Amino acid sequence: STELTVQSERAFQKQPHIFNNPKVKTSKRTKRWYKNAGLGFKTPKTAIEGSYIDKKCPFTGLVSIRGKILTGTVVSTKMHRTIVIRRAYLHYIPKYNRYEKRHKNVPVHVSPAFRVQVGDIVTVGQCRPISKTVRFNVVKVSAAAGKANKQFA
Amino acid sequence: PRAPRTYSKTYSTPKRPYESSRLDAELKLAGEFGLKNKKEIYRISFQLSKIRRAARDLLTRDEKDPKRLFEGNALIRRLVRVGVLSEDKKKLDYVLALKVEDFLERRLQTQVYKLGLAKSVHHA
Amino acid sequence: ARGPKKHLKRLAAPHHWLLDKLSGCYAPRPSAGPHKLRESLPLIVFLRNRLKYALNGREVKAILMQRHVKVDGKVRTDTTYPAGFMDVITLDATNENFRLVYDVKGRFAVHRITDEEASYKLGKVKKVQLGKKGVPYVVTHDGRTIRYPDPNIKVNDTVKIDLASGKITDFIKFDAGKLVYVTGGRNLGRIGTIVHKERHDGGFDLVHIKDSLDNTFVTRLNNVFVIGEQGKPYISLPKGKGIKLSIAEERDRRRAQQGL
Amino acid sequence: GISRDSRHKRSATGAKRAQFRKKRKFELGRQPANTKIGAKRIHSVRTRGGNKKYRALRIETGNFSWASEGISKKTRIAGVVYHPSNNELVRTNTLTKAAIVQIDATPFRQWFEAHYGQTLGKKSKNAERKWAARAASAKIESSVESQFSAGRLYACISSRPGQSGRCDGYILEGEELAFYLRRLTAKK
RNA sequence: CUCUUAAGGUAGCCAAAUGCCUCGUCAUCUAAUUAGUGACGCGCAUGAAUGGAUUAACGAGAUUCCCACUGUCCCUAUCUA
RNA sequence: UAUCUGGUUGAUCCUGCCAGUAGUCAUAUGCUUGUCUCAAAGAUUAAGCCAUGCAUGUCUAAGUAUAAGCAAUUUAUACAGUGAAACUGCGAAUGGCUCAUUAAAUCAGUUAUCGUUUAUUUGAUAGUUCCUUUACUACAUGGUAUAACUGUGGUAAUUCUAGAGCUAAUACAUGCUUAAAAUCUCGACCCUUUGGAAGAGAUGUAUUUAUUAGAUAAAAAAUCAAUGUCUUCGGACUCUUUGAUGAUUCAUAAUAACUUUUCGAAUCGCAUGGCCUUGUGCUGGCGAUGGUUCAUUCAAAUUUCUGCCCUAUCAACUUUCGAUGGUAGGAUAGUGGCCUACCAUGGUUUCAACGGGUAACGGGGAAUAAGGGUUCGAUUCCGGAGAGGGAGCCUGAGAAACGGCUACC
RNA sequence: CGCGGUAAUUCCAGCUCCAAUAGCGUAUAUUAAAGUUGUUGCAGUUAAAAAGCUCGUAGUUGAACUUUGGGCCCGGUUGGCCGGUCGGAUUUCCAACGGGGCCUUUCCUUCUGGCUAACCUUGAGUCCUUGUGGCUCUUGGCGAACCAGGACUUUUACUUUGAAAAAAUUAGAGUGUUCAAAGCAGGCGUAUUGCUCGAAUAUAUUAGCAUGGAAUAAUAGAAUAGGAC
RNA sequence: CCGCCCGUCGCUAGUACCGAUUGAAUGGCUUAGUGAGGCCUCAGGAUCUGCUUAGAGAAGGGGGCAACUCCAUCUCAGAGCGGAGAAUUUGGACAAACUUGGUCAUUUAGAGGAACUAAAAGUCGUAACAAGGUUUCCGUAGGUGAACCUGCGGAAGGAUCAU
RNA sequence: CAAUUUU
Repeated sequence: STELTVQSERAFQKQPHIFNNPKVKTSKRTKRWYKNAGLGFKTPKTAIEGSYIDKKCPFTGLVSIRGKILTGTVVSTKMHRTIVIRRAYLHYIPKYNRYEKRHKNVPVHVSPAFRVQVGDIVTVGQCRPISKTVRFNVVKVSAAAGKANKQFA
Repeated sequence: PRAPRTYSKTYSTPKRPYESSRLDAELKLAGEFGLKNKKEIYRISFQLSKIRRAARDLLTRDEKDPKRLFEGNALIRRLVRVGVLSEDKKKLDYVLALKVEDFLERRLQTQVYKLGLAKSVHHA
Repeated sequence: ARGPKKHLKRLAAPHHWLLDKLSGCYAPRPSAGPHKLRESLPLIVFLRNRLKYALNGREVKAILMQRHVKVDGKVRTDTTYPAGFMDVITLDATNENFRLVYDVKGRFAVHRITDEEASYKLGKVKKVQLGKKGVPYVVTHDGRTIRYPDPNIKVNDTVKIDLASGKITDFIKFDAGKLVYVTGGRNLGRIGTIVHKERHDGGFDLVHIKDSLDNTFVTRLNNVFVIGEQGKPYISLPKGKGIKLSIAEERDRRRAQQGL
Repeated sequence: GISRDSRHKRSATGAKRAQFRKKRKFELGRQPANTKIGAKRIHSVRTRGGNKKYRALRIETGNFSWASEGISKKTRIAGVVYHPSNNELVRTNTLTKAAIVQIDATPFRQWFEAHYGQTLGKKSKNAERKWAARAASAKIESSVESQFSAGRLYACISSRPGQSGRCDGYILEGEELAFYLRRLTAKK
């Protein structure tokens, strides 16, 4: 739900306890914090040279992924700064000895360092509750559909 | 509150309720032994029909398991031990073959007539 | 609801106490735990469940008040004091010095030791880090925290301690080839001594465990607890010897060891 | 008491939770402080587990940094300027977190030009020892000291006003001057 | 079957603007109602383009009830042209 | 102990039901009644009403006692006992009862707290408190403010209380010292310097911020700017620490400061010591408490995954009276629409949302028994809720307590 | 279902008999019987029932084929062996077998570090009857028989094992509560101040948690090569 | 077939259904308004207080004829600085309780109307069962004391498996 | 072609 040099709103947005000295002026001009995630997860490359602040970020912000890890697929990116994903799963019933599909879908906050669409096979991670419904955050997209920058016409 | 006491009734009446060739096979069996009522000839046939209900599911099991081995040669040890099944039927299927008068020969009132000693089963 | 429930009743008990149900009442609730959870052991169950000296509850109450029965050098002069892992129990005159270890089936023992070896515990160290005033602190099985340890023991080892001062004497490592005395699970405490371990990272971690009976079985990491290297053992080893030999042959050897 | 759990408050799908468990004590929030100015009228509640929290209205004095290192000079607060969340507290003089305060800015250029004594820009044996040792340092920035002419400067808050009973912020730095000097200044 | 002088009130409707007997009888509305309403019908004497039965909108049409509002009343006083 | 019989016709073979059969921790009821051994018992509807009598207090040697009791000793001549009270401390939040409400709600398993607070049990842990930091003024030991009690009262009653007389402490409230080194800002002075140095002092911890540190692959150097321990001075070249995670701004240390200052003994019982510098010289043991932090337990709070009978003669449900997110703040013990300001227009749904019913507390579990089931489970255990109906409450670690309180019906 | 309309084998009694029996009928709600609810397992011409017919998203179900056949070695279990031995015996091979690793055109994940571990490395000494058969310091010498790191393996269903699934109740071993329901204890020595076994075991659905297989049911990248070392 | 069966009407009993009453009661949530009580909070300050008392109501001294504004003794005094603190009290939230409007569900009263079932004793007929004597049945429209009849398009479940 | 009952 943002673009355009992400400092946007009625407060200034900056990471807490972070201080580059304004009297010091070297050739890097960056003191931007990040971390490693855990779980054998790499951190993505744009999450080091990002510009977003947004504390609800999984990598640059303040969460720690420590819960039940799931996997699903996206039904909408039309929801702003957070994504709802669909999980389909079977359910055996003992009486009729046959399976039945019931589902349950999950909303999940995402880093702005990812750009996803409907479809887009995705896994998430369970975090401390960022909002009312959502208790999850994305970790890696890996949207290995067809035509990874292929078609000419 | 203190614990539940656990207790079970120990007899189950037959399901066709009464007919001639069932009742006459009672009265000659339960009359020459001369027993009290049908409460006891049911209750030995109750646990007779439950140990065969136990036995023919480990008989469904194969050997070299635990259960057909371990308790399987323990109740057939115990059926030797109770004096009912004689010392030649350690074969795991003849327990299914025994029937009445063999759970009756090893009670008191029948066995004490067999040593003399009682002159009848009703003096016994 | 509203505060801590101090009354539990029997037929809710940690069944390895082996309490019947015709007395069947409000159970002996342990005190606040010195060491670990409600897998512990109160005093006034032990004196009249297997040790079988106490008869009335007022009579075992008339034992521990006079500073009679001693634990870890101390006395612990209140009634339902819990008992940790491999706890030493110093007795009075006639000198029946005891020790709790657990059998092949999770139950305890009827175990007695001498005053030799009865001066040290083996504590599952689990949280070693440095605290304020710069001191590295260490924790034990009983929480008997000890100042200024040997740095780099590791996490998740066991240590030989003093029980008069803090002063751990000899630590031990934890690698491929030890001897392990696990507790927790259906199959606690045979010995496994190692065969393998892996990463399994985050969820749990597993230790593959194999006694002289040479079957191997897998147990989560928080239950494993070494008491030495290959062929070490530190303690007076009990008479069931930690095998859990199988269901048929124990009946078959009791058919033999009664000497018919 | 006002509750904090979600046993009320219509759920995700829109289904009403017909409520059970009328409200307890362990989830209790309470009426705000909504602090003021006016020299140290503080009370003290006692709460969960045995604990102190200081209700703070009419505070008077904070401490504010460079923030090159964190000097924390003793400083009285003066007023309230601008706030991100709402225009509630500008014309009621409440100072919250992430607020903007003018403080006094008089002991700072006092300190900055007595401990240095530059003196920009509107002797003894030790200033030749210890001040002269700290030469070539006092170059700071224009628009952080161009407000050191009229007498007073801005600051922000980064401590909790109403809970901790304190007010410990810092004066702004660098680009965060240039942001809030674009926020409130687009007025006339 | 039956007789006047030809065939004998069908579908509907009502004490209705048609019913003297009448303030018919029953239930509801109000403390009290010969006024209303909704039912009954062997209707002195209802009724099928002398049109019967309904019906949204509308009416300076007739009528009963309820809510607000008031000198219509208790119970009158005062002021102005 | 995987089973069937009578009845549609003058007779037949069927679909098909009715009735008979058996069991029920499945309840009453009729008749009858010798023996032991253990026990369900006002759930069914009226979670409707209650007379009365009880159900929660407590003390050691180790808090306070001039009982104006009884001890009655031998010292306990201030007194040590047994102490009636009464203050002080912990308990009363667990138990025991019931099932009214309550259909992704509780609850069963399953995770998590790097998103939190702890009364105690255990384990360790404060020489620095003085700013008058030299009229600290007493620490070889301070102050008041009071109970039972005395003697005076009212009202008819209630665990109703008043004015007057003293009085206590582990109650309130102050209060100074313990050895000791050492690091650092500042600087008596003189002498001009690589400027040295007396000494003004800060230096225990907590609360609040701001800041820094919290390492790492393959190994050595060149040029310039201040430019060295030794000093052949173009020369030997830097010595240097890392906890722990799968993952942190974590634990921790130091800065520069702040705090109606939080913290560090004005307490009691037995034995009566050691040493001569024979005197409150000085040491001088063990209990019984109690306090700062950090872990263990007891906990308590949220908390992700799946599972919840019947109805489409309930197809759309939600959003200015928060619906769904973001940001910022408050408030909490603690994340979060938990509440507010602003901005955006979303979220569930024929894999059955939403609404309605439930003689619906959920589960472990019962009764039935070839296999697959069906119907129960208010109730001997676990967990949730309630103490006429709702609502708010001070104390306390822990109550939205109801054998606690205030208000309305 | 029918009995009773001047002898009722069904009514009311008296005798006799049948039944269960210290219990026995009745009343209501239930489960089996009921294959009269049906997945396992109904019926649909005439007994109740097949839409008047045709589209149609759901949802369910969907042609086939994508590595076989081997040979060699190694040890593993059970029944046998003149039985050699006195239900114990079994070296040897047979049978029934299953498992691993190779060569089969051959997936035999990519490496970083010390351990690896060994001569094929290697001077040979050989303390020895065979001259790395019994051992030694051993060079580019097999690089991991092991921990902790980079690395990223189309994604599941299924199924094996293990963990978990509070405990009592249901099973089930043991145990003469005099027997049994039950309990979980007891049992024996010198009775000269004691020895000792126990308080088993199994089920506990589904959802997870690791763990092998790749047939079975789907799934994806090299058509414009922005393919692959 | 001297079979069986079909309706209307007459009596006897009972079942729900629809009903005027801008019906009623309980409950759910709501619709606008009313606001108790206990909280936080602006005040409030009665009633207790502390260091300091210039002077003295009181009387005794830093020693002395009084030789100095001091111990002397209570508060008339200046109040300087404060503290504890009861009633009262402003503003916010929680809102019990209450009123008015809806909507939904649950029960329930109601003069009368219109069915339906049962017992066979009936009174008019005989449509159905034979080709039931006019073949029979299904839709549909109209009449009809009553079953019924008749018009149309079907079908055989028939009274024809055939030119 | 007339034709309808019969406990």
